[PDB]
Amino acid sequence: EEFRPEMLQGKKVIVTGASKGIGREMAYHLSKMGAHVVLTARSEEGLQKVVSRCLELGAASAHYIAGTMEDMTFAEQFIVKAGKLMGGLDMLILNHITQTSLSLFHDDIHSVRRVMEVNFLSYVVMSTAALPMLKQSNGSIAVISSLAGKMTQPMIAPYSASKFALDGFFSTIRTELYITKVNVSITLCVLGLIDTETAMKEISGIINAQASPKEECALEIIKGTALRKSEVYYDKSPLTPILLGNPGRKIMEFFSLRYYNKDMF
Amino acid sequence: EEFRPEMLQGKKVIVTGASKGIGREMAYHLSKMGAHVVLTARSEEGLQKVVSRCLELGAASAHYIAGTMEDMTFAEQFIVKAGKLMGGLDMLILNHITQTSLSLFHDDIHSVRRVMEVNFLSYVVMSTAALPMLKQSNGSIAVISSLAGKMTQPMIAPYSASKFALDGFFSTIRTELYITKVNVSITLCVLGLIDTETAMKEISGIINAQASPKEECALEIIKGTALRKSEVYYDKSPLTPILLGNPGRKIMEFFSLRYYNKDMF
Ligand SMILES: NC(=O)C1=CN([C@@H]2O[C@H](COP(=O)(O)OP(=O)(O)OC[C@H]3O[C@@H](n4cnc5c(N)ncnc54)[C@H](OP(=O)(O)O)[C@@H]3O)[C@@H](O)[C@H]2O)C=CC1
Ligand SMILES: NC(=O)C1=CN([C@@H]2O[C@H](COP(=O)(O)OP(=O)(O)OC[C@H]3O[C@@H](n4cnc5c(N)ncnc54)[C@H](OP(=O)(O)O)[C@@H]3O)[C@@H](O)[C@H]2O)C=CC1
Ligand SMILES: O=S1(=O)N=C(NC2CCCCC2)O[C@H]2CCCC[C@H]21
Ligand SMILES: O=S1(=O)N=C(NC2CCCCC2)O[C@H]2CCCC[C@H]21
Repeated sequence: EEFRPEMLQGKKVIVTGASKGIGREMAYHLSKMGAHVVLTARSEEGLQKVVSRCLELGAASAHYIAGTMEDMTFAEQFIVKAGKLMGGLDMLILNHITQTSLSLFHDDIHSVRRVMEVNFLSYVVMSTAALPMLKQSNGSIAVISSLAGKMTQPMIAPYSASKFALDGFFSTIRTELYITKVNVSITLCVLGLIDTETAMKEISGIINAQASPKEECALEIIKGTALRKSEVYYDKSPLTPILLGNPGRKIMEFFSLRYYNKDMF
Repeated sequence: EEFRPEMLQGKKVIVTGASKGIGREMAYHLSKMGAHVVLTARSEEGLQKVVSRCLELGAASAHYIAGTMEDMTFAEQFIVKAGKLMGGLDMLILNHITQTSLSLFHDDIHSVRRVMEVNFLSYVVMSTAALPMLKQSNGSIAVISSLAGKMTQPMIAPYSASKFALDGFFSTIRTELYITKVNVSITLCVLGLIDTETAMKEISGIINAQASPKEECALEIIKGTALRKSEVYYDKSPLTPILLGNPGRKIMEFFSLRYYNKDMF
């Protein structure tokens, strides 16, 4: 019940949004653990540098495939190719997001649509394409989310919408896999403010809050996903998982199954 | 304050998904109250029947515009036309959903995108198009959701993702409207199982649960929206709003505003 880095030695892992931030940090940890990694982002040069560092850090293998997660064809084909490169898949880390800026929502449809497409729809595309490989290996999916995917805050209406959608979709999948006795685990990672350049830049002169270090955040995601935890909370305050954990919802979800015809599962 | 039907006499109301189920019942209740209504759904014939009955029931005026909410152009233009018809807008009822059957997740991306566009994107398009008129009248928006938009249960992963996304988006809009002193209210109506023809048919052989009556459901939505409540819970069990209400998220959302720069609003 306690994490050991050997749990990832020789494992076949995908990390999306791996050129910088938490994604790049996750690729490094996995590499030090001796895992096989396939990395993605739009930046070829950014991916080349991470792959090269991963190989130095002890990765069993490291490859990159560049493209945009706004294209559902690329998202799906990326899974198929990553799977063929490693000869299977043990863990899928859905980490990427499209660019978001803090602003009161005002006449901004186009941004809600592109945000929903990248932040949510490509996550559905990739988890669907990856599932047969994860079923064979009794794999895991880490779904990266935020406090804004469990509560609301001003200035992030499109982003919050997409992260709430991930919770609604992925918690239904987790339960469906559990009740059908499919040994594939789903870890929703609820992250507080992290000290990546993107998050720090985006809140500059808008929000004044303490950030958590990106390195430790990355390790916690990997550990919680390896341990098959339903949810991982990572924030400075110890109150965050207590206040966002929603025990009422958990009680309702437990009793919910009693109403279904057992034959469906 | 208590709701009095006299509050809605002469008011200008839009109802979507008004050809059947709770939408139809809401059109009837508003008609009885003496409101002006503009109804929409795909069925021209279905809407013609509801409109005639609305007129017989005492509506100040009753009109319909048929079309599909998969088309964002129709969603927006409908709001503009409805506005022209009544000479303004006081209340916007966002009630439509796509056809939803219960199955363990197995849809392709085209099917999930369609659910996200109809159940979610069209609500964002319409609430955005209606905002100048609602700002002029100090109007209201009712966003129809379900228990599956506050917790998860098997066999409705896309539907649940779409309803969670509505909580995420609209709760952010509500807080933004509040902090900028805009007197436009937003009511998220979290509904339990309702005895509609569609819901009863879809659960046949799958779920055995107590349904609540459609005409009381309809009235409860109207009452809570007119009263400008942030959320309305409508279900047989009194444990439902207690267990789904999430006091912890409310505590966090309250404390969250203190991190922000006042000058941004
Ligand atoms: N940082 C924080 O404070 C917090 C972060 N999170 C979550 O952590 C995750 C990662 O966060 P973070 O590291 O800060 O963000 P970063 O901006 O640091 O990195 C995001 C990654 O996504 C990639 N990316 C951007 N646009 C696209 C696109 N269209 N297609 C494909 N890849 C894309 C970027 O690479 P490239 O530009 O080359 O494509 C980059 O590698 C997200 O899911 C976020 O919601 C949650 C809470 C707080
Ligand atoms: N009934 C229940 O148990 C529950 C219902 N709810 C919520 O209540 C609302 C309505 O419920 P209910 O009355 O049972 O459902 P119904 O199927 O009874 O009616 C839904 C309405 O949506 C219309 N519609 C369907 N597809 C489209 C489309 N593509 N574009 C435009 N309109 C469309 C339908 O008419 P047409 O075919 O003519 O277009 C119809 O008028 C939904 O938002 C649902 O989530 C929440 C919890 C439980
Ligand atoms: O911890 S969060 O809920 N998620 C995030 N997510 C970021 C949003 C901007 C781009 C990087 C990710 O940031 C925090 C600060 C802005 C408001 C929400 C909080
Ligand atoms: O009350 S709900 O959470 N929402 C709904 N929404 C309906 C889903 C089927 C078509 C009409 C709306 O139905 C209930 C029964 C099936 C599972 C979910 C619950």
